Amino acid sequence: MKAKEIIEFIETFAPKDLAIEGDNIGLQVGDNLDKEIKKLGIALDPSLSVIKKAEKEGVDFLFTHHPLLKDPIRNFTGVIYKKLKILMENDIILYSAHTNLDICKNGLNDALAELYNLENPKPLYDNGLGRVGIFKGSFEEFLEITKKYIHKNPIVVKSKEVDDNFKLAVLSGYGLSQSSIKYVAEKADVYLSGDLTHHSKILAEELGLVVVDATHYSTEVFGLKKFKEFLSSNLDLEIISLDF
Amino acid sequence: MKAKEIIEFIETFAPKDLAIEGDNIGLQVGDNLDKEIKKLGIALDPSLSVIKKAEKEGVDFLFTHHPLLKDPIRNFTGVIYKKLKILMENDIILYSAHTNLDICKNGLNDALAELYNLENPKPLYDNGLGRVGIFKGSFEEFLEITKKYIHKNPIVVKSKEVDDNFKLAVLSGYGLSQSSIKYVAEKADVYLSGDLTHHSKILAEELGLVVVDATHYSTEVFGLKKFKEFLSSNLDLEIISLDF
Amino acid sequence: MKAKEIIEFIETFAPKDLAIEGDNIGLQVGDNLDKEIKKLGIALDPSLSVIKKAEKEGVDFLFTHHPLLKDPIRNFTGVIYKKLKILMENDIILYSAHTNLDICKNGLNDALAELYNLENPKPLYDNGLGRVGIFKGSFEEFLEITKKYIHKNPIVVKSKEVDDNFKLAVLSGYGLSQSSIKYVAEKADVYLSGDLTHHSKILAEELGLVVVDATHYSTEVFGLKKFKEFLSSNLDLEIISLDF
Amino acid sequence: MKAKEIIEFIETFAPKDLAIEGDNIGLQVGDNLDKEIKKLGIALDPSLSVIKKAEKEGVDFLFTHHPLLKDPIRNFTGVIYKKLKILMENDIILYSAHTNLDICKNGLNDALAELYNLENPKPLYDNGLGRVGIFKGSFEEFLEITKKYIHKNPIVVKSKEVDDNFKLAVLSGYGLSQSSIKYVAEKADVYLSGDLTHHSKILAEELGLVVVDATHYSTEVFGLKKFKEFLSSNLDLEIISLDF
Amino acid sequence: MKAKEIIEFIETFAPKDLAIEGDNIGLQVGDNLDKEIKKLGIALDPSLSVIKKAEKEGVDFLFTHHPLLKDPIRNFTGVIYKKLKILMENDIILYSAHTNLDICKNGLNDALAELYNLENPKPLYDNGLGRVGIFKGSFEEFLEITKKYIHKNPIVVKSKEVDDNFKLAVLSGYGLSQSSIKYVAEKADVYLSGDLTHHSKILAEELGLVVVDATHYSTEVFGLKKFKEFLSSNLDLEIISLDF
Amino acid sequence: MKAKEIIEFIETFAPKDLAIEGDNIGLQVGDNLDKEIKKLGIALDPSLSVIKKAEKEGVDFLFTHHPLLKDPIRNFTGVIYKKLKILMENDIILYSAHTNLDICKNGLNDALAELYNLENPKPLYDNGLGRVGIFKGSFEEFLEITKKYIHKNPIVVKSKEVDDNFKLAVLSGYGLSQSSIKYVAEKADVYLSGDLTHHSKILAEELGLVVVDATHYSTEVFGLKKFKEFLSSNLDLEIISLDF
Repeated sequence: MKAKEIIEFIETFAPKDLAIEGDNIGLQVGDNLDKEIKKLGIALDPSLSVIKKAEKEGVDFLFTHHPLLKDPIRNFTGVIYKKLKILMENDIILYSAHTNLDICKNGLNDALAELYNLENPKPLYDNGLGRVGIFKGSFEEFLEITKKYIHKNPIVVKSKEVDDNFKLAVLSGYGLSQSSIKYVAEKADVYLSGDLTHHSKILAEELGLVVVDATHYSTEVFGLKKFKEFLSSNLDLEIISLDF
Repeated sequence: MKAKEIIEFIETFAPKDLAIEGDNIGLQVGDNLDKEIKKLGIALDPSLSVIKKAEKEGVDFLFTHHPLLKDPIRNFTGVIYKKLKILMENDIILYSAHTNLDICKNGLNDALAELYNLENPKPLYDNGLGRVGIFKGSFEEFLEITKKYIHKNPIVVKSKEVDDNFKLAVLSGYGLSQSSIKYVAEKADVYLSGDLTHHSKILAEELGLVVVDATHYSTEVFGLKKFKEFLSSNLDLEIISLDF
Repeated sequence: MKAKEIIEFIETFAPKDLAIEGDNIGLQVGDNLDKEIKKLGIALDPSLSVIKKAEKEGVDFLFTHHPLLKDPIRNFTGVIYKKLKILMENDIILYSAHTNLDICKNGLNDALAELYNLENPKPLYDNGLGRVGIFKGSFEEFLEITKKYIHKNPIVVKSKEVDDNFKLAVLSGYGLSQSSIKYVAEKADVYLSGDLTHHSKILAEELGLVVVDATHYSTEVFGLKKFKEFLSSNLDLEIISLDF
Repeated sequence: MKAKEIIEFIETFAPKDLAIEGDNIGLQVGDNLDKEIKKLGIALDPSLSVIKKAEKEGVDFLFTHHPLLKDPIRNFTGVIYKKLKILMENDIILYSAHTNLDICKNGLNDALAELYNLENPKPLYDNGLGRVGIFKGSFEEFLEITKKYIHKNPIVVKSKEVDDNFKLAVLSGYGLSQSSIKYVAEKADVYLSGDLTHHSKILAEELGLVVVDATHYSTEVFGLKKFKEFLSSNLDLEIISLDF
Repeated sequence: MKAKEIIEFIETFAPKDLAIEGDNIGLQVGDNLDKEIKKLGIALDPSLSVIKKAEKEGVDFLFTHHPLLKDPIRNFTGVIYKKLKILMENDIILYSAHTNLDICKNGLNDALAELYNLENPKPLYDNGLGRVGIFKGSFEEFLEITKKYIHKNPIVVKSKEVDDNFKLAVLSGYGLSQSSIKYVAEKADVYLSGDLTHHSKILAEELGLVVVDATHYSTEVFGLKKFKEFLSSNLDLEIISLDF
Repeated sequence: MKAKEIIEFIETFAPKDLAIEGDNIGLQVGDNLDKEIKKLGIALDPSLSVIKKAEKEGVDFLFTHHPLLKDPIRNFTGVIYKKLKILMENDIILYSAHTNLDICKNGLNDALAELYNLENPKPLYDNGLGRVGIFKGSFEEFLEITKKYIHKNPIVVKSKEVDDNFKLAVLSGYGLSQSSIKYVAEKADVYLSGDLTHHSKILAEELGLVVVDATHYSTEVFGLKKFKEFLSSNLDLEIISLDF
């Protein structure tokens, strides 16, 4: 399989114009997309560890959820230097599907919507992120589900009592900034995401929004793992995981 | 019946303050507002054709939905020369009611809402455009109405199954732009508008918003026809459609 | 009770970061928060009257809902001079909790929501302001409550008939601007707030949104009285109202 | 002789790209450039008076220094309706050379310099406007050369004692701006231009710049006449002034 | 005499509209422009120290060169609280002439350009600040003038030889920022101003501009001193200085 | 010789804070600055050719005048990928002094001022770039000094005839863009720089400035050669040239 083969498959599943404004998705590093690919590695972050592990395990196509750089640079030293050296020396391709993999059909968010069997889900945000629907069940049933498949000990901000069949909002990753709490407060009863700060915790309690912090890692990995199966089940490649 | 009176009647049906920020509504071309109006001509667009047919039919007050120019200019050459030429040579007044007609009670958007008999309809966008409510029927009957009343073969992106009594958003004109689509996907099961783009279609299929494109023309001309009947009913003068 | 204790007590109830962007909340005028406080006066507005009255009453901590200044200055002349001269000459502390008091749990907006016993209420705006939920009753029952507890002769714009159990939006203060109304029109059947312009009236009529103008004063002062009681029930302090 | 060739010729004398930023130079109103021209009028501005006179005289190419519209418009009524009316019914072409004609070799600004017999003259402003140099002579011969050839009675601000052989900056048209004074005060002893607000006057005195206000009309038409003579001489077809 | 006349006098020498863009000139803290004035004070800076001294000396009109605030504020605490409390308890008026006093004839910049008898002294910057002219002498003479009148031990940055009869630029106050140094370097050989940052020194050595740091206090208080006398020689007023 | 010592040397000569706003100077690609340097290579440009010759001729420190990237990037493919690879497999350090090397004492502009022996030469622009001064000589003398040392067959725009002892302006590199041409024409009789656009030609002609285009290669390489010898004189290690 050529590099371009894989990239085409991915991009058909997670088209690039799904990506929110400014998101650095697609080819991060690479000079030849005709190159044949023996091993594909999959990670959350293109960290220095992941890059080294990739080269050690002989990965020649490195796919990561996060991009190598959010903000552009024009000077190459420190960590970024090291990351680039390895990738280029070993001719490893780094390719990224960030928000487009979150937003796409059956993507990271839909995976959470599907997990909780959300009735009539809709996107949560103006930019396509997150899903929101009714959870046909009790709050504790929802809690169990979170504990069983997402993250075993989630911090809960019980801001209000929660009736059966409540509106569940889910966002894979970092979804618990203040602006996001305030926004989702209009649209839901419970908000399942990751990275609750004290300020945001107070805010949630003030507006009556029930937050469950399953952390950014766990919600991402859950979707990413199913993307691995999808990758595995549809491609001949040896595919391994480096972050999970 | 003077021109200013006709203007006052229309401005009473659709007040100018209803217009979205920026819209160029009102007196487009014209100097003598006391001038007695003999034949009123109504068209969707003040194209070079319409402005010629106005000259041919002795139209001396020309109403359009679309304004003459979106963006100002300070040089007069090309088509716009020709347009202003035919208009000032024959002292034909040109007047437009644009998004104010899209937004007012029983305007172009209400026209659509009324046609599908939307249960508890409400404005779709923050600026007052579009309507959204429950369609008390099958997706099928919605299709039937659309075909029967608006456009005979709409392109349809059946992004997922549509259960009976679905939420239908409607927008007359060019409503199928990427920004629109993601926003409407939060609020509706089915979106009826015109002018689907490739990028727009993909967002829709991915987000699960079923989209129905019946062109900017067909969706606008429906409400515009009702507007003509409305003018003919309340105003004693001949009114021709130059455009439908 | 020291100044800084009262402030802590107020800020624990109405956390500052709740405030909307740009809001001038907190300490308005003061130098020694360690000082001792005998008499706390509470007002809507830090008007010249309120400040004049404050001093003659021996109020040494003056709380207001509105900040002393929305827009900053670098010159001290006329009215603002006269206000500061008093506050300073008498070392009277001036401190506001504005939209943070509008937004917090059991704040000015939650008060109204509870007055009307809204069913499953949620915030109205992206920034925490307003509450919206179902009013389990008839429109008439709803007006009688408005008349009894808020303002005896509210102006009503009956743009549409209102069925029982309608969706009711409430916004304490100045919530009846053209942009506000366009927005709430998407989300409510009836909008209860204060201060209607003629354009806002017409716009509400075109969109189908029934507006009840109960004045900005009446909708704010209802909640402040609740806040005053709460303060009285919690502080061993003399608290008087300068404004109501 | 055709329109384009007249234009081709004028752009020869004054290249369009010489013009300052955002200055509206070139074709103002015109349909067709293969139109054989008969009479060519010129004037400073395309006022209504100039434009009626141009039609009256059967002028079919109207050259103006000042362009028709500075800032652009998308509505056509009032004075601009009238102007655009006359030019289009009588197929009259309107062309402008504004700052390019102020700037080019032997432009209106060189004209003031050439006439004033200046020592080693150079551009006065960053954008190519004005000329500055030494006047071999006295103040008095200078006032005289002005009264006789420019404006028979100028207003003099005698900020400073002026000595023979001085720095004389000249600027054709409006150039007594409060900031044009501040700047020209660095770079000359005497400023010669047009239209002195009492503010500009007081400033120039305060800084020691000697200003001589010969109005905008006088100093602009001086150059224009030469351009007129430069025009009639080098081309066959007849050429009148409509403004001087 | 009365406050509003003192102010009318100061604005007779120094128009407020002479001051550069955005400068906070005029009344700083004042309510009663018809207050009879007994004891005028002049200071460079309205520090808390000066303001205390004004109340202790019984000053009832405080004139400073620098404004009380450059940036507008809407809260009042700490230092500004203190300055205001004293200025308002004692009803002391604070008025300021800033760059208007720097720019006027015989202002703070002309003061320097006369100490050094500069020949043909012109404005330095585009905003009217500063004076530049040929110094009819030797660098040595220049520097001895500087040490006697302005400031005794000025830091000199001299990277090359100043000839005789050179371009001297003077700026009262702070004129030794980087970008100004780059700019005076195209226009003078020597540059007398205040406050040299290290980065600025380096820049001056590199570009060949000879810089004399005379402190900002000294280069200002020189011309302030001509003022205090000019003011004393024209008013029946007790006039004392609180900063010199 | 450690890399940091080499760097600290260059920066002593041409300090970093000398560079114009936004100029990407300093370390460009490099991990280890303690690295020992056996062979320094210098070039005008970090072109792909140059980076290859550096690897070929065993260069372990590459100094360039021009930076590797002016505009930031966050994707690594194509040319930039190739440049980066060679520098990072081979651990070659890329470093640059750009406008700081044009602006520093005895930098690239001074070198030209040196070569033409300009009388009391000063910075041309506000940013520190360029040099202007009296050329105590004849024009044909100037031409010969130019043909001999800079570039053999200059392209010359003789717009006006030149007196001996004229003002000469030099700018190492790209300096013949229309905006520059207008500025310089205020300040100089002849302007010597590189890369003359046809639109810049006419502008100079019409403005009456003499322009001598000796390409940007030659004008920069002249002072680059002097800088190279300077390094040699003061430093061990072999210093080769890669562009000249």
